[PDB]
Amino acid sequence: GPYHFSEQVGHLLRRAYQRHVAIFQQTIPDSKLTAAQFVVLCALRDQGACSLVDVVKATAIDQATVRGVIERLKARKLLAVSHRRKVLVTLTPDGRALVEEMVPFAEQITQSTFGGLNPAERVAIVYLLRKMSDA
Amino acid sequence: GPYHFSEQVGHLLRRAYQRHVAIFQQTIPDSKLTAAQFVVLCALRDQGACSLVDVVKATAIDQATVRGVIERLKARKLLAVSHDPADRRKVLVTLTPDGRALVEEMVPFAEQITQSTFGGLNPAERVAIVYLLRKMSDA
Repeated sequence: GPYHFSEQVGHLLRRAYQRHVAIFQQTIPDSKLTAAQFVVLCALRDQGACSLVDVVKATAIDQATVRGVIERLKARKLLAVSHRRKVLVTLTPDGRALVEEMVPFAEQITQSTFGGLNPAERVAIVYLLRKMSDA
Repeated sequence: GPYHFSEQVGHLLRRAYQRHVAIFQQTIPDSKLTAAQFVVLCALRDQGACSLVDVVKATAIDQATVRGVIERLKARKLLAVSHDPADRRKVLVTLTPDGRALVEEMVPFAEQITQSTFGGLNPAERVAIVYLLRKMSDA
């Protein structure tokens, strides 16, 4: 009859996300990188120099988090920032090196994330998530 | 093809979960209440007295997020803290009557949120994704 939160799609997205992030933490050597940091670095590797809303657009991460992430990555010298109200952001060579070094592990993470799902299941979930985030 | 972070299943989960939380925030009347807060409250409604790990188990929300939720809900007097009758040392959280009312008040909206989140998925697609997400989250 009533509400069961555990069987609701919204909750089941959180678990699946959360599970993905935990897998990412186990799999990435020595908490070198958070998942958000990795995503921002990838966006920069693929796209090139970006504004802040470029990075938000690219990564689907809220602006306040991205600002934080860029600051931490600036500190670690993995990216560069430059002006005069608007800023650019660009990979440093260590930046790109770290990304390249982690991309073999990120592949691992994907398989793990898909879990028990069989190949038809894998296609189906990706189809459904695409169809969900789009519309 | 090479690795693009955006095509991969981790990102689509991220995007779809962002969409859900935006939907949650837009439609929930009580603007102080977070998706995590709400879920914890539903778990106490369904389970009665719970330890911190009970809530982590019931919800699969991480322990840091849970303590934070509990602390926030303690402040608004929506849950009470007691001692475990088994262990005078170990602590229990329990809905207050106010907590129970608010859960009941939000149920319609939660249901709407679910509907919005499914968006334009057809009745079979709604079943398929709930199933695949559970299968994914097990093992």
